[PDB]
Amino acid sequence: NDPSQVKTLQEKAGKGAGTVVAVIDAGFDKNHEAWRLTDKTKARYQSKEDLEKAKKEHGITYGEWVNDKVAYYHDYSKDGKTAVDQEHGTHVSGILSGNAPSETKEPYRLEGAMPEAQLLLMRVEIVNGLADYARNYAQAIRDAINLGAKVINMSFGNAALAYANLPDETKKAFDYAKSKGVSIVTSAGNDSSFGGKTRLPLADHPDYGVVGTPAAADSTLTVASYSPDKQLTETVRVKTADQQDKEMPVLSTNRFEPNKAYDYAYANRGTKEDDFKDVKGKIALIERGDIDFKDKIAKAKKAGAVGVLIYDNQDKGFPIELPNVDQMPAAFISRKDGLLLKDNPQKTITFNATPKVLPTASGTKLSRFSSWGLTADGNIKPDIAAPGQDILSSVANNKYAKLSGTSMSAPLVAGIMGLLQKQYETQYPDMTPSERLDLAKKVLMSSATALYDEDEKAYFSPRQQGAGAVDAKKASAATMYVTDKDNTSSKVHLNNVSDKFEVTVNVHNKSDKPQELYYQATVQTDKVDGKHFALAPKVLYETSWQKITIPANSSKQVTVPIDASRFSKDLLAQMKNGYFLEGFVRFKQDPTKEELMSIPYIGFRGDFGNLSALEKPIYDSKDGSSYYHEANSDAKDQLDGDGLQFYALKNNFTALTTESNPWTIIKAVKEGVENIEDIESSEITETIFAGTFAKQDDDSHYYIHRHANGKPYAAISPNGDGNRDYVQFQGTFLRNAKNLVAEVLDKEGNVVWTSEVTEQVVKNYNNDLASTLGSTRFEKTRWDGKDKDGKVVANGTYTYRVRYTPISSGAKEQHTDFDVIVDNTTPEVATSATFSTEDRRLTLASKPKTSQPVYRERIAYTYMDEDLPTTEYISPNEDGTFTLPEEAETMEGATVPLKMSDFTYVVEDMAGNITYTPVTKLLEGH
Amino acid sequence: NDPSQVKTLQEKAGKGAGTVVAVIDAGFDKNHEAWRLTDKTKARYQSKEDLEKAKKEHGITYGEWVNDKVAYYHDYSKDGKTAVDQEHGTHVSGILSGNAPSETKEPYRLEGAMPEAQLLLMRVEIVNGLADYARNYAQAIRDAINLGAKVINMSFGNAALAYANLPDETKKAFDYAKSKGVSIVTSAGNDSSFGGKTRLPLADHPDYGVVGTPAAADSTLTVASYSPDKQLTETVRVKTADQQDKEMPVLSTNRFEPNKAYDYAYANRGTKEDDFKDVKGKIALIERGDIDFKDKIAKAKKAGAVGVLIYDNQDKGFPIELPNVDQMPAAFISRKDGLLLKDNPQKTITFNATPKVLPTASGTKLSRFSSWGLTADGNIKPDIAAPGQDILSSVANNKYAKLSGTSMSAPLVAGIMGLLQKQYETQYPDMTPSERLDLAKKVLMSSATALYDEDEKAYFSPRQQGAGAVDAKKASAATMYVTDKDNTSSKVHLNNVSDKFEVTVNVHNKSDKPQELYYQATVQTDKVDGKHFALAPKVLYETSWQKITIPANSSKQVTVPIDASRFSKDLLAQMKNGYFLEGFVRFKQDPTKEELMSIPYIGFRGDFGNLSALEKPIYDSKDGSSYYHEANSDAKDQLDGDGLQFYALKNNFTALTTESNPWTIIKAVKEGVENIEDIESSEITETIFAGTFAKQDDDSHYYIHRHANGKPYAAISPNGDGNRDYVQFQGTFLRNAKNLVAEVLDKEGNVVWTSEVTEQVVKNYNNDLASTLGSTRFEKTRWDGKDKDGKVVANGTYTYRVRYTPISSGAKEQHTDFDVIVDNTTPEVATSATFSTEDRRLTLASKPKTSQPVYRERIAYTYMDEDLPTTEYISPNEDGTFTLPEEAETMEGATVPLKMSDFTYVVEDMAGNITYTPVTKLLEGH
Ligand SMILES: [Ca+2]
Ligand SMILES: [Ca+2]
Repeated sequence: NDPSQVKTLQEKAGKGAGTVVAVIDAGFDKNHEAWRLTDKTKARYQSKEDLEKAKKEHGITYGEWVNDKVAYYHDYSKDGKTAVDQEHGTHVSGILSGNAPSETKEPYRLEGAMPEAQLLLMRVEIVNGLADYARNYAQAIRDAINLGAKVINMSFGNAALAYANLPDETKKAFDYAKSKGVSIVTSAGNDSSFGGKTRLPLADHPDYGVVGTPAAADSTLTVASYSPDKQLTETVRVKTADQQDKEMPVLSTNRFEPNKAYDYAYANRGTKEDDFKDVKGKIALIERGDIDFKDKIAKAKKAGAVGVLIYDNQDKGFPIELPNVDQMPAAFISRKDGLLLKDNPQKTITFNATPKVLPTASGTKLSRFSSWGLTADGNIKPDIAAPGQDILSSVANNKYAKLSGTSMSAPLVAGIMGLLQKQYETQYPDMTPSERLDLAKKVLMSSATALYDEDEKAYFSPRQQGAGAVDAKKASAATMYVTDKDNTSSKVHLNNVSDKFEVTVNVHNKSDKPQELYYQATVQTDKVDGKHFALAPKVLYETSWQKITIPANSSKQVTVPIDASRFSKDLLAQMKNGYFLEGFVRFKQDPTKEELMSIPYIGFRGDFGNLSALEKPIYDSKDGSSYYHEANSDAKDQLDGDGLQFYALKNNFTALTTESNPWTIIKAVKEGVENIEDIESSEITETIFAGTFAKQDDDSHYYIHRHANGKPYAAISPNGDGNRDYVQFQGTFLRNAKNLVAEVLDKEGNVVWTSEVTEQVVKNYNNDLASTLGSTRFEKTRWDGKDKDGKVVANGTYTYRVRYTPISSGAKEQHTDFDVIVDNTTPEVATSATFSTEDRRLTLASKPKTSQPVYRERIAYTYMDEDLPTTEYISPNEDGTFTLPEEAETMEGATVPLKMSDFTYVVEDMAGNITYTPVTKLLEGH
Repeated sequence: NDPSQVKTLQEKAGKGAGTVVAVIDAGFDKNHEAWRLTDKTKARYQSKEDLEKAKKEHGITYGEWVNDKVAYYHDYSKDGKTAVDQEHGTHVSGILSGNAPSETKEPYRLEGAMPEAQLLLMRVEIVNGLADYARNYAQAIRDAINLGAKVINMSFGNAALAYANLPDETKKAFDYAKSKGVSIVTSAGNDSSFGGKTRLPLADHPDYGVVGTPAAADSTLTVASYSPDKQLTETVRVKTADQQDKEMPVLSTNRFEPNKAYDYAYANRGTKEDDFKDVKGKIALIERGDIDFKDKIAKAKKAGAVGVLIYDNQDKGFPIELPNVDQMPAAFISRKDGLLLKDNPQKTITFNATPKVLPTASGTKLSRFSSWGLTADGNIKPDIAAPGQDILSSVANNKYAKLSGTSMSAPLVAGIMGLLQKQYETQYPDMTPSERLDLAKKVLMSSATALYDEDEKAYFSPRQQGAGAVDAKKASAATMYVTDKDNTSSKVHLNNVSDKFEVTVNVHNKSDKPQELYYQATVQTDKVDGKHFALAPKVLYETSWQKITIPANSSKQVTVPIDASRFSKDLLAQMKNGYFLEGFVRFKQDPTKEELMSIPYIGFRGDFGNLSALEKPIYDSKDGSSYYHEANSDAKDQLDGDGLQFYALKNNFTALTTESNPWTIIKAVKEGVENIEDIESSEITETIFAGTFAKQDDDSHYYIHRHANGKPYAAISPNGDGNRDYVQFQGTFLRNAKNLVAEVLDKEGNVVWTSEVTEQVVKNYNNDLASTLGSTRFEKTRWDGKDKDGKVVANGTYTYRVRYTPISSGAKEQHTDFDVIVDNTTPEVATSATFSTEDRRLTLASKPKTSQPVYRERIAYTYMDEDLPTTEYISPNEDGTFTLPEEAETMEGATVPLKMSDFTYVVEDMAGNITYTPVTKLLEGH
């Protein structure tokens, strides 16, 4: 079980004896290691003393020690009250103790290729700001270096750091690590597509990679994990009708009885009752689907119980780790096999205690949601891929299956590069540590082999696999390597390209003899599924092999012309705003032999820098829906606001917000009332969307109102009463942006106001409280209807303009305009009315006169129901009169008499201008 | 225009000169009344002096003289701030003045058939309780009598008095008027069917009459209003194709210019532009429907129409008073006339100046929603019917069209009887005022002609028209009359009856000659439309005419056998809980001549007294719906409670209520924080329905949960924490009841607790804030889980029984049972847990162990989003662990870090037993 083939490298450079490896994480509780045994004490840090002395010569104070292997374990971001289990048995169990064996099924460790090296475990977590988490991290790596690690494995715990802007103490640490030839290695990420695992990016928005690691943290290598076409797995033997044994892969939760002969009974999907017809003593065989695992396992235990065998309902699916439901032993198996047992004559099986490396149902596979990413300048983010168990966990959370068993992929590559760099210390004695680190990185990427997606008959995108799957055997034997034209990077980025472009790479031959090679370039784009990217590769073509010879101790450039014009029409119909044209320039000794070297390249057929950064306003949605917001069918322009209880996860789209303030609160303020919190009325101040209005006869909903031209009726009355006084920008950003600023322009076109600027905008790549919500409200963009250093603007129509710039180099500034009406005209309403006691009808002396059309004209009254205030509203009759009830009924059956003094006439216009008048006032003499 | 034919009675008894007519009402502002004139000041009261003298002799210190007509006026309920105009113009415009002429199309007014009588106007209104209202009313009639009334018209303004229990004072007042031969007449009401004009009564609940006037009133006569087959009306004329003039009825709002030819154009229903294309300068002819009148008119005016003619979409509809929209002339016409105009080649019309008596489109008609009513003992409520303009108003309110122009019907009858009683002063010299009144009532009702409903080929139900339509001519000329078997009443009620029964009535011959007549009985029931009563009659059959001779000056009993067994099968299929068998015993001097006398009778084929008084609990609705509540298709079990803001008109059905109290408040109370609306949490105490629960992963709705037996999962944890501590009865009563009481029985059938009694229950005859809600919450029935001695009852299952008794005589007590489990077992939960800083999961050591099944098992935390606390909940993963986030994001894109001290483990079972433990507590070094 050696996928990356490190054997030859170890034979050549060793296994890390006398070396030190640093591992920085949020925690190491899940040791994975059997609390990692020990070794063969033959080099450095052989005792507390050994540590202390060095640790003191280097000016280090907080150093610890845990035994051999783990020669260090200081805890940064310490203060915060920690209580693992029993605290190592209460003070290390009276000093000297602590251990936990077992490492079954796990093929790789926290060293991969350097198992005989000591570890420096530095725990670092976010406690009191990223800025301080960053400084700890920087110190955490400077100490590793001063402690002599040469190899550092970094993980940022529970992410949420995507696009974070940390202090320069961080980048400073990285530069220093680079200067000393120390490698910093991190993981590429398993949830890297815009929208998250529960969604797919839209085909017209190709900028969908989400980089989890902050730019400042430029690690030596970012590595993606993948599942090889074969893996070390537990198994279960079965006898087929033809009378023969068939050993199959299985993932089990809870342990079965080693070597038995369990009987098994099919139960469909366990969604019905007759499904577990028996199961009496039979293991429940169930197909995945319709309902969740927890239930399948529970229903199985109800009946016969014993154990269960759930089989995937997807062909090339990853093995799923079942939940532990009442110690119930549950194992997961591929679909193929599942369908095999469902027909096997002898419904009997045996669980082998011998893990065996067998083919995988998935075959060579990278999760469709993993690694996707581009750097600010156009380079693909991931550098290389490495093997991992890659199992989908059904218990990471209750929202989606989280990819698991990938944490050991980056460390594997780290170990391999440490050994290769070591190999170079003897192979190229004159090189400095930095130079050896650079060479090792270039060779590792060049020699890495491009993974193939059999399922799509295409290579996995370099945006996912980087330069390819690490191959230690090739790296160690490598006497040549390929870089881009600049001779600095091991990846090529072309930025914007037309249908015809050239890819030029440089082959560096370090051997004393010329080398003959064959080269080709593969060309591919993205696969689309309707209006969404499928997150799968789409091969276009590959060039036919060309021969070239590189003279001894020299380098030669290779240029491969590419022409994908014949695919333009079809591809544009699927991805109208452009698409990627990417691939690999591959080299071989002979076209029939295996890939010797490969370097990835990527171009964008369009103008990537200028792709739209903001999702259009929901007002513009012909459907009423948006990427993160579902519309209400059977409700044209319904667009409720925050309501009485806001849900951060709802209404996440581009729009303008404003506030609704009921006349009751407005009046309470104009009077005195300090409290207002317990006023005898049921309405509250609410945040709503501009352009939306409640119905005359409220129905608890707000609706978008539009002008004859289709634009939303946005209007404010900046008169300080809090009712629709301002508009504020809320946006769903599809791409990162900078310098977001709002400005207001009058009819002429003059800028009368400019907001403060929001330096950085982070795209809304998900809609989750733990990472980022689907939209963001920008308070600095709020416009209260006033001009630059001045007063309220004059009534009229204005242009509320939101400006923002994509971060891509040279990107043009983008903007979205909203027409906003300003109007502070108080409504003119009747000064008198008459009331018919026989008719209970109030007749106003005249209709309301407002500058903006009438929004609502009602008669309000409030009555108590069990100390619970309730404000009722009366709409006008067809002739403009209002009928006033003589009473209101309580839910308990009590009659509440109503008098003229209980009623208040309220008129509100579209801009929120409002006037309220006691009906007694209208009736009195004049 | 004398539909009641009062001509012959007047030219034999006069027109009320020298008499006094009293009118008690809530107002008179609408009272047109041709006041001022009297053309013979030789009335009972000449000048203020004669009046002031009269009231001085009867201890009346209040009241004032006005006009030679209206010799007395007074407001028995001043104080409370009630303003009219400007005091007639600052003290009756200089003291002693006035004028407000404006009456047309009306052949009737106050005083009725006694235009020469003086008036006594008593203004009474509900002001500070119905008790004060009652006294004020009793006093008003007392003053009326002493001032020499003889006739008293009573109007209770805007009721909401249905089934009100007024003081024994009011009754004494009536008994006094009765003893003085003073008749008190009142209207039968135009909205008398269960559920209101907006609904229809259900066919399986035949007790659907709603009596608006309090029982402790009992007028001399309760008058129903009806539209005759011809009415005085303004008209319009058109030239038909035969070249002749066609004059048709019209009801106009605002005014068209008389004798001026107007062109008109058809606009369909005016529900779509282009409809008004050829309308400019013409009258828009528009059909009723789809949109409201106001909009059809506004659209017409915008299109340049000079007025509109709206025609009915109903064939026998009442004319409709159109709304005044910007003074637009608007006239309403029948369907037939509208179709005639639409199809007329010469589209020119002229509005005539002189009104005219013309056939009505409705024909003889009683509103389908009017009069329905029975008294407690089973008598039909209405006594007689009288003509009115009966016009539907589209501006009375904004929910339904209100029948108008019925106010003069009762006063008309009052005047007729006043005259008949005067007539009896001469003939029948020794009778006493009391005996004259009783004879007048008998003759008036016997003489009344049973109205025929041509549309249904059946007589209108006696429950609507009483003894028939008043006919002063037959009344005045009558020398005979029929009464029930006794001589007490002029109405017959048989209570419960089988298919075969007989009706016996007494004919009284006051003549000196033998009288030969023919008689028969009509038999009818209710017309049904699917699941509802159509509020229309269903004729069954009429008996063959039989002969009888009544000797001079004597009485003779007449019996008519009724056999409707032939119809039971069908009728029972439509009205399964029984149906009425009613009709009239009619008398003629010749089967081919007109009706001379008729007396109504009514029986109920079934057991009326024991009809179900309470709608079954919503839990039992297969649909999820009830009479006043529509279920949610797609979720029959959804049953939300009051929520964040209760709606008096929603969720009105029979059920049990309880309360939900979040742990945050339970904790805040258990600790001691005064003022609960300050706590840093978003949830609040909510009223919900027992048997309902939120989902583990809250979706903002509550759902009914049921035991396997199908009963709602009603459970309480009587431990004083406010969370599901009690159950309270909420009922939608279909019939009035008395002595409502709740009791709880243990498994043994023993009563362990009894609630206070709720003496009277008024049926929920509507779902309207101004009259009655669709259900009533009975707080006295609240059970907090304690027994008769304040001791919390033991955990177990109990029967929450609600008992109540219909008001019908002999009715058995009915009851509804609800199974309620009581369980105060505190949940037992893990006391320790381990948290993985790596996986981010919190693993609990054990449990949860609860007595009742688990309701919700969650981890909560609250963060701020702009000084707005928001409590978030995390559900467990499929293996029982919980994943805890590191941060929460604000809507403004800010990061709110989360630490262990922020999380709380909360366990709640089905009875509301709950436990909450800080996650830090569970971690507390174990
Ligand atoms: Ca305002
Ligand atoms: Ca409780």
